[PDB]
Amino acid sequence: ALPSIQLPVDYNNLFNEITDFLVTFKQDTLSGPKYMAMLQKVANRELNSVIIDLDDILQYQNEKFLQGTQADDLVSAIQQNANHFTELFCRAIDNNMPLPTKEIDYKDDVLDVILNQRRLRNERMLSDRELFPPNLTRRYFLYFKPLSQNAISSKPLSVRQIKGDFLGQLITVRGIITRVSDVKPAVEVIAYTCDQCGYEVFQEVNSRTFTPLSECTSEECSQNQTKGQLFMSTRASKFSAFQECKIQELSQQVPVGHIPRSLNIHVNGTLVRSLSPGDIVDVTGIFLPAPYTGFKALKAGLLTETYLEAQFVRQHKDVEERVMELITSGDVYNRLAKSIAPEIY
Amino acid sequence: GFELSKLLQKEHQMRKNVIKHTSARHSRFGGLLSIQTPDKTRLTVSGSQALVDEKIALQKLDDSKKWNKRIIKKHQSVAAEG
Amino acid sequence: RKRRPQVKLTAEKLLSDKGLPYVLKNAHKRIRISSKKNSYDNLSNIIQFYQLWAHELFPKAKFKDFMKICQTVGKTDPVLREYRVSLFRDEMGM
Ligand SMILES: [Zn+2]
Repeated sequence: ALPSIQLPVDYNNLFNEITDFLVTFKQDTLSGPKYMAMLQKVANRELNSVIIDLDDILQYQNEKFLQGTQADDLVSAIQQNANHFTELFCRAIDNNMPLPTKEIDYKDDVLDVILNQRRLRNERMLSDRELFPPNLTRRYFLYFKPLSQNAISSKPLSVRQIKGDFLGQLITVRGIITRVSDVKPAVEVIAYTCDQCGYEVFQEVNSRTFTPLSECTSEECSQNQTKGQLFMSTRASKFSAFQECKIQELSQQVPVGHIPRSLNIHVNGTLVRSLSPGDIVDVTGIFLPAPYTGFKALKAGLLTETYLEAQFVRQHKDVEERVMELITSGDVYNRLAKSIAPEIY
Repeated sequence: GFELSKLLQKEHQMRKNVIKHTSARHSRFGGLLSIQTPDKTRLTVSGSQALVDEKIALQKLDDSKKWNKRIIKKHQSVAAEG
Repeated sequence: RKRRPQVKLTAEKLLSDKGLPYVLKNAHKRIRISSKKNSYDNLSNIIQFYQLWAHELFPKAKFKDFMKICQTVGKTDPVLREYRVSLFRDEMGM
């Protein structure tokens, strides 16, 4: 049914490498660990975007080589499968979350009050005279930045050069964005409340569709086996700013006699709304497939679409002293007339 | 018409007592209330009229259950005789 | 295949800490009958504490159904009967 194979990549050693890199690395080339300072700013609610740079990881493993030890080629493991490594980095950040150093403003956070009441539930029920998904408590959106000037993610590719072998890998594309949709909320954790037992349940979303829960699966609700009806709450649900846009192949990249192809780019979190229509941009993102559900997946079969989950977006595109230099040049009218369109006389 | 006017007055009073319980806003206007006993617990009810008064909220918590006890019936065996 | 018995109001359920000892501990503290209040508020205050006790004890049944199953268990279970005579005997002993 499901035969097993062996691969020469160890996730436990790579997780140890990540959790040592988060507390070890510091960038002194510009002139305490800087990523720990960024996670401290996350704990102080200063910033919502965490950008892991692969050039920093390559310099960290080069520094490990300078110390004499050898790494497990972490940046190649990021470039091969970035989707699992996103959650791995999120769990590494959650394992090394700093304590807040400022005012918490506890009245604004409803999920803190809910989890406080659930810990009260857990201590009361287990007094005897994971509780929450990790994406619910995450207030940070993780992104990746590719290596440069140091290697497939460094090399920019056209839309036509992206093939089926590039699924799962961090790729970089050059293109003009044709259509940008409106900013829409996409769910990640749905909270259901039981009207009888007074408990909650969280259901995680990792697909384009999801099904709701009708009855509560709580221990107290099922011990007396009352059939309490679950009610969806949007207040305690986890949301993300999702936007789908279409990127087009540049006409210089199109071969002679072909029609350019379009690719779907999905942006989530704090990277939303930076994309603009008619803008030539570089997009580095995780190239993931988009599977169907139900009858469409049964009829289309193995033939599956794809999309791009963007991680980093790069735009391709004294003044008064130059204005005074143009003044002292003299004849601004004739110079600005004859300088414009130099092919005519 | 005299008895009709009295029946409409009785119906008006009963309709007023019914629309006391009726929510002023619409159905999708979601209001969630967490009640606690002095034994510390959280029970959630969904309503707008039940937000303010305790008795309507407790009547909701009684009415939200979908388990009904058996009530045995005589099945009206008088109709079996002629 | 016997998978599960559906739960009913039992003798071990009334004799727990959350049950009739809860009633003896907190009913005189919670229940207040006053002549200044009208009879609707007094009767609803009588119903309210017992309804919260029923929703903590046996939440599967409705409250009138809860009183019916308490009547059935009080007619049936002998442990509940000797507990009920033990309460009366303990209070007349003092
Ligand atoms: Zn429940």
